Amino acid sequence: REIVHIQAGQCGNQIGAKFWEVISDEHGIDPTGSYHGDSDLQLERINVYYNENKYVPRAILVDLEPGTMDSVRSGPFGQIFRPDNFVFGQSGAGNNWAKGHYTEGAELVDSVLDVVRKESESCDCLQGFQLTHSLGGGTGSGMGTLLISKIREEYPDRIMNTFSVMPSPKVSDTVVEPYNATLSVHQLVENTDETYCIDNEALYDICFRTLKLTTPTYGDLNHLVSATMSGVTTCLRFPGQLNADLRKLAVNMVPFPRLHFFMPGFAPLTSYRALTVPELTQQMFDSKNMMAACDPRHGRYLTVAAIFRGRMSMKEVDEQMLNVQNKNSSYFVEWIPNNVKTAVCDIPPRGLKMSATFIGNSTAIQELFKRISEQFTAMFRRKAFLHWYTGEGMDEMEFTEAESNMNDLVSEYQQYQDA
Amino acid sequence: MRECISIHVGQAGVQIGNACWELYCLEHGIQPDGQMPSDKTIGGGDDSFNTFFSETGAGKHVPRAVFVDLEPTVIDEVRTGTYRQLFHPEQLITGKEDAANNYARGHYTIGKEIIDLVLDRIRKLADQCTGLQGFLVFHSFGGGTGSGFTSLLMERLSVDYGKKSKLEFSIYPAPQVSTAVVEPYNSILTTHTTLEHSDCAFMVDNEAIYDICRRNLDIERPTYTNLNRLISQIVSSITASLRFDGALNVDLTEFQTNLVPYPRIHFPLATYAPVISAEKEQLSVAEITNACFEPANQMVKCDPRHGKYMACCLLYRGDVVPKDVNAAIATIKTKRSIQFVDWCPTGFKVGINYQPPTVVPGGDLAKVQRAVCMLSNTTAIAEAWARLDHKFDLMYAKRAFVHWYVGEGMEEGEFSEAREDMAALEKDYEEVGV
Amino acid sequence: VIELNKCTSGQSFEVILKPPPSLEEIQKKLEAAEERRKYQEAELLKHLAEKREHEREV
Amino acid sequence: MYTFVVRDENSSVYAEVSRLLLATGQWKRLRKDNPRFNLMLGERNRLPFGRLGHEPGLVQLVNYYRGADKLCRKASLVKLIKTSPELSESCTWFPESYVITDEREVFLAAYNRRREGGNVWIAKSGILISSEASELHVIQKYLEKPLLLEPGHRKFDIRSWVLVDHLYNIYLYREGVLRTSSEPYNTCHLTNHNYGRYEEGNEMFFEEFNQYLMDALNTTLENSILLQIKHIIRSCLMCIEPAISTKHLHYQSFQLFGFDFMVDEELKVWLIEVNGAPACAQKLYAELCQGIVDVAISSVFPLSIFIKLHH
Ligand SMILES: *[C@H]1CC(=O)C/C(C)=C\C=C\C(=O)O[C@H]([C@H](O)NC(=O)/C=C\C=C\C)C/C(C)=C/[C@@H]2CSC[C@H](C1)O2
Ligand SMILES: Nc1nc2c(ncn2[C@@H]2O[C@H](COP(=O)(O)OP(=O)(O)OP(=O)(O)O)[C@@H](O)[C@H]2O)c(=O)[nH]1
Ligand SMILES: Nc1ncnc2c1ncn2[C@@H]1O[C@H](COP(=O)(O)OP(=O)(O)CP(=O)(O)O)[C@@H](O)[C@H]1O
Ligand SMILES: Nc1nc2c(ncn2[C@@H]2O[C@H](COP(=O)(O)OP(=O)(O)O)[C@@H](O)[C@H]2O)c(=O)[nH]1
Ligand SMILES: [Ca+2]
Ligand SMILES: [Ca+2]
Ligand SMILES: [Cl-]
Ligand SMILES: [Mg+2]
Ligand SMILES: [Mg+2]
Ligand SMILES: [Mg+2]
Repeated sequence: REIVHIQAGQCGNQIGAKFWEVISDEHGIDPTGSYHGDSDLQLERINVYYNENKYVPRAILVDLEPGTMDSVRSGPFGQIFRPDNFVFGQSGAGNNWAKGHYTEGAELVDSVLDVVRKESESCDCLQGFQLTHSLGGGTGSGMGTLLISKIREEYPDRIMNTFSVMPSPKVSDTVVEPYNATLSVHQLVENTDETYCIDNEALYDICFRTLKLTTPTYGDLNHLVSATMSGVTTCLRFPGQLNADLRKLAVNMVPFPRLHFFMPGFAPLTSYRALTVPELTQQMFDSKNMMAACDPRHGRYLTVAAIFRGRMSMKEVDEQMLNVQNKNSSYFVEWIPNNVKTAVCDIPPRGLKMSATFIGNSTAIQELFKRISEQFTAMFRRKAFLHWYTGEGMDEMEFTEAESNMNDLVSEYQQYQDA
Repeated sequence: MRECISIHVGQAGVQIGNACWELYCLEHGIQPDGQMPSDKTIGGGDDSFNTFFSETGAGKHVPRAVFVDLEPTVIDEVRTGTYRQLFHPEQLITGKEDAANNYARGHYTIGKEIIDLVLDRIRKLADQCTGLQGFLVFHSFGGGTGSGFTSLLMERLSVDYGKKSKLEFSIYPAPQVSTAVVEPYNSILTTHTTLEHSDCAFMVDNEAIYDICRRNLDIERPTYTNLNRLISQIVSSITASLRFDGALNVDLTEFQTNLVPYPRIHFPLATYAPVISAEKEQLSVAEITNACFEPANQMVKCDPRHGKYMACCLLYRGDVVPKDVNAAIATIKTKRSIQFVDWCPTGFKVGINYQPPTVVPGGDLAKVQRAVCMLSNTTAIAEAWARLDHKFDLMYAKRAFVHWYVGEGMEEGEFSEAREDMAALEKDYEEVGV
Repeated sequence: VIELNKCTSGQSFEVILKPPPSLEEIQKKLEAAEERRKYQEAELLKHLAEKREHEREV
Repeated sequence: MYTFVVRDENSSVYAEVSRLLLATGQWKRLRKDNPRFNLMLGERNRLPFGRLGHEPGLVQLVNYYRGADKLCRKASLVKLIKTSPELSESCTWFPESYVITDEREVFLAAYNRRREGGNVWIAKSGILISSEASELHVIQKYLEKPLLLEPGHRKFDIRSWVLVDHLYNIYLYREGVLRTSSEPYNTCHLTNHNYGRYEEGNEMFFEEFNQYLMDALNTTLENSILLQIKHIIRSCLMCIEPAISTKHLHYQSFQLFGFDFMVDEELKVWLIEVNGAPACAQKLYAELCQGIVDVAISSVFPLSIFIKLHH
């Protein structure tokens, strides 16, 4: 039944706030936590995300500085969160994974776990956790991965899911993002069950090229993200058969434990006109609607989950999903039979009669790790910017080890791509 | 009179069970509150229908059934639905978290913790029986509970009820409605561990039923509700002999005697006709009997022309007399490819019940004057094992998804042992069928 | 045609066209699997404990 | 785009069909074990028919009829003919044959009857032709009075190619071939491929054979021989139709058969065998293979050299 949601750092709290605004709207929950919807489908699985005549997100808001969480509290749905679930320090993490993971984050993490435990303890049957964060900064990356490790120690038989924003030079705050992301990926490989890889470069290019936004803001990017998070959690939050819980999703999507990094996608993305099931299906599988900046035609799908939302012919959905597989059969590994599963939920996202969300486990995700790996090495060969990390107690050897582990992941994807 | 206990395991087992008990009520004249005004012995008796129903002093007719699922949402529908007053809480067993499509989680991790409670509830039903015949066990192959819990349960039932028959109604996986990539693994694990514990198993391939619903009932996208109404009709045809007056298949042991001469080859093919749309000209005995030899009407798509028969049973309901049956068989033998093995007689056992099929009011199936279910033990059903085994092989060769099972404490060698048993099974069918 | 029985509910007959583990072993298997789960979790917790020592070192 | 897979690397006929399909621009070849095909060009042995027709959303077609081996193995053909009433023990167009339960005593009894009243037989399944039972799988009456082409006093057999589609239409390719001995008749006895002296590659085609029949015997190929060939083809294939038809099945089949005939000196046609996996004469590949694509494949997957034998 219950999922506990955690959002850490600037990026993590910004996208996490938007996620809660969007799903609260879908479930008919207003900013004061009152239900004012008109379909029983809205409430049937509400307790997955909301404690209970008011509904309060099962959500913990974490940061090492107060500013983003002050904006959250002032923002649209800011009063819906439980006030005790805001856990924050004052010193910040300076875009530094070591600060998040080892020094500043270490001072705050026990207070976060106290709140996690209080939420877990009033669950009838906790399924596990979802974390929103970036990998490029300090708090979401360093403190978020510290939290994941501590949660795993205290709840080792629960599922850990992340929405992880991956940095890009094209949409960048500091030069040390590749260091922070490489250190984080090493943690995610060992300690998550499912990670949605959301590439800031993909978000930007979707906004700029497809949506025709001349100058995208983080706000624009987060709109994309929150739409995708809504889509990918649909089957957790509404009645249905397929991928209806975190553990069932993992069993269907993860054939080898380390290869749990998914490329999500959304359709439609266009700059009133009716969308057809054919169009949704074709757009959902097109590289330009995917959020990891990897070309799926450069690899193979191990597994895919597709979710369609809205009133539409179930027959035509099954038909088009079979057309795509049968027509592009070479991009699907042949040694996992029937590796594409399709769900359908009657409730569309706000503003859309019909939508589809894609979750692919593709060997092409190797390209994202390789890019981060190349940007890490260009700096690490000259030990550039390392003093920020060594001043917090870290040694060079830990960087060598993270780099190796991420290169190992890349090789593992390549192996299955060739098999 | 000898009782039969029905056990419904996992989502598929439970939802099919629900459909079956509702149809049984309608066939016997039992109301949703359990009252049966035609039953003049109040608070007891030893009628044929008492094989499936006990009676209380107040005249409630209570299914001899246990429902078991590792999460609560499906059984909660039974608890709150139309036939809720039929069952007492002790017949309805739910855990909190399911087997996540993982045989090992169902069999080992969660199964260990609920098996004793399930046995105690079955024992409470057994203690009310004067001459328990055995068990009918309904489950999926593909689910973690249907696969993993059922095989534990079947083993423990052989220990605690060692002389009792056990029959299965098993749902074979079809990707058109399946919910897990690993269903072939689950299927093979459960078939390996259950094989020595089951006396007779009726496998239903969701692909075959889906297609019958699409083609004959004109449903564009069948739901489990559509599928389960059809399945319940077939199930009812099969169990009718236990619940009404008759001289064929009147106890569980006769299923084996009449259909299963070799213990491992215990999977009869069920074929059913006619299936006609309620929204849409009455077929004769000849036509429905001829339809039993059509792959399109089979519960598992396969080609009997290219195997051999070991036994064949025709189960008629409605307006059928022996004369017309015999004339139909005569014709069909001159037209169709019906080869028996050399060491069994070529012939048919026939049962007729005069009550035509009941259908559920406003269901999809039209009322017909006559219907038939053929149960044939043909080597052609091994096509289905070939299909599954090949899927298993493709994934297993890369160890895809194996870690989920190992992580629940199953050893990897249980995969290869299950697979080796299936290879010996395929070879048993080939040797009989050559 | 052999074995014709008739009753008011129906009839039946046969047409021939041509002649020709113990509780203890289960309990042990379930315990062995539980023990393997426990081993695997103990290993995990050991690895997490080593990570905590490293954190304290840094 | 249609998809197909190739599972018999050695089929000269299906290598050409495959080339043709690819050149339409509307078919793609998948790897051998990808299940998401429209069309299987199958292996010759243990083709996994049980795995066909279970792919949601794909109409699936294969180039073999399961069960057709009953026509296409020597001993099973003998048994089919003798045990099917429409063919029967007294079938006039198939030589007296015995499978060697074994029919050895029946053979001996027929051999003795005859010796008491031409008694050459041929053992095959490694061929032996003999007058003596003792020296002598199937044992079949050896046609002692074959039609001999002139010049050269030479034996021959006729190959006819037949395509049976998914609807069980039976099509006789309008070109057949004579495989000739180029030795004078008593290598002169077996016409399996002075080699090449009378005709290129010891193959005579129907235009020349017909011309010879008109010039030497004052008749035609149509009248003297093809009427009977057509009758035999239809009789054989109609006989097994109930056992092999894919009309109501979840997958569909077609198959190319090579039927072999002998002609006796009275212009009586005899069936010798049916080949379930024939090759084609060099010069007729291109035409036959395109016919296969038009009638067997594109009929099912939309993008006459055949006589339709009606039934
Ligand atoms: C956030 C929306 C908001 O702030 C501003 C407005 C008015 C609209 C944004 C729309 C948008 O991004 O729409 C995309 C896509 O561009 N839409 C279409 O392609 C529509 C029709 C196509 C026809 C051929 C879809 C999207 C990401 C919508 C999400 C759903 S979740 C809530 C947010 C609200 O919108
Ligand atoms: N015919 C039919 N098939 C069903 C039904 N419900 C599930 N299935 C099939 O059963 C398989 C999945 O097994 P389920 O029975 O749902 O799983 P379970 O036994 O509850 O096991 P877990 O949920 O994994 O604990 C798939 O092949 C489904 O298509 C049903 O009501 N009818
Ligand atoms: N009963 C018979 N009477 C006369 N000649 C016969 C005969 N049976 C076979 N033959 C001759 O022997 C040749 C080979 O016999 P058979 O038909 O068994 O060939 P085969 O199976 O080796 C190759 P193909 O498949 O191309 O026919 C025939 O073409 C014919 O010349
Ligand atoms: N998509 C998106 N990326 C963001 C947002 N804010 C920061 N980022 C990215 O996140 C990374 C910096 O981490 P940030 O979350 O600001 O640091 P933290 O507060 O220490 O966790 C860089 O890769 C930024 O491009 C946001 O709101 N949305
Ligand atoms: Ca500090
Ligand atoms: Ca009574
Ligand atoms: Cl007993
Ligand atoms: Mg920042
Ligand atoms: Mg279940
Ligand atoms: Mg030959």
